[PDB]
Amino acid sequence: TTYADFIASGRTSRRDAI
Amino acid sequence: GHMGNAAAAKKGSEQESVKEFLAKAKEEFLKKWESPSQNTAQLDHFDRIKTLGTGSFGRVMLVKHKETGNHYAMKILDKQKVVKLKQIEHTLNEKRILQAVNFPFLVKLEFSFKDNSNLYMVMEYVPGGEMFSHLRRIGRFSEPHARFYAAQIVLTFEYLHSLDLIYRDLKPENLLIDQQGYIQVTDFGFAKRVKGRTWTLCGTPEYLAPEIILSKGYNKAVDWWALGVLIYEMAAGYPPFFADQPIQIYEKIVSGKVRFPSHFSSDLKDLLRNLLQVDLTKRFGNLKNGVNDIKNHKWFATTDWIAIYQRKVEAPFIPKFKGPGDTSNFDDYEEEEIRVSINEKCGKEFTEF
Ligand SMILES: *[C@@H]1OC[C@@H](O)[C@@H](O)[C@H]1O
Ligand SMILES: [Cl-]
Repeated sequence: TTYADFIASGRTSRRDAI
Repeated sequence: GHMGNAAAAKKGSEQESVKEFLAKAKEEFLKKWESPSQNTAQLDHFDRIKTLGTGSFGRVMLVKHKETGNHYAMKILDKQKVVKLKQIEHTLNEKRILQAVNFPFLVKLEFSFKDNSNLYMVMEYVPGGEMFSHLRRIGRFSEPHARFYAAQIVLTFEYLHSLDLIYRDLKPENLLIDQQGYIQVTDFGFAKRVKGRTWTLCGTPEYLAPEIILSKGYNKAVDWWALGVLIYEMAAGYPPFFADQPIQIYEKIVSGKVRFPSHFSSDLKDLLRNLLQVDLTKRFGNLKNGVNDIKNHKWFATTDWIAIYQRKVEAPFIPKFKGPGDTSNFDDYEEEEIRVSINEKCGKEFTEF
């Protein structure tokens, strides 16, 4: 599922600016 | 047509009243923009309590004003680190913006000062924690819950854009929840006062508009794209474009093939297709009717914009607050000492602070 892909992406924590 | 005479006259009057408000707001902003405040307190006026959040050139600490006992959030920036990361102009501009703006959903700068090693911005303490925390705790927000937050961002961007400010770092991590359940926007490190187009590659990958990624210039409509990303993430629990690595996120953004959870309402999908619009000539917030295309969209039909502004709407989530200085709604961070060098650092670079 899309949610499962989100978990697997590793980008579920706080995101830094570039 | 869609409106009878009474509804049409009411909406017209409301829109003209916004114009009148923004004209006065701009006059007030510009006075402070041209004559910023400086050096309104000093470090030994405060007790350092606990770290609330961290970055690469500073940290934010809960502090207590010794004389009055009031709590504040003090951002501490290491001048040498700011120079090293080429963040001088960003940090001066952030403080200049914060001391000049005034809006109920923008965090207020109560004091600012500097010493030999650091810059200090003492802001109101917003004790409910980050929207990020609550969103990840609950999974996703129902559409009325998401709409309540979204309406505050819409008003806040309407205000900022009238001042020619582009915000450029919207995300749940940058939105704090106050004791009444309303939003506070905090971090102006990438905001710019721009009349027209600009080019800087900045922001956070998931929230970048296609035209930021691509070399073409861009304007304030990047903030309306980012609003689309925020609303999507609030209502889905995940953003519309993600991948393992930012370069792969950028590829998905520039395609712009957005897909929606099956629980999204049709009104929500229509709004998001008009905000997450790659074509600038079609993106809501960037057309002839401006912000009114967003505020008048069916998904906001139940939103009483003045009541939101007046903070008279009951919020969907009221944070637990066990008293003054309670940090139960924040993550824990490692605590380092705050050292003040005997020798002044980077004095000339930070004269304006
Ligand atoms: C935050 O960082 C990304 C991923 O490791 C997540 O599980 C959190 O640790
Ligand atoms: Cl994190």
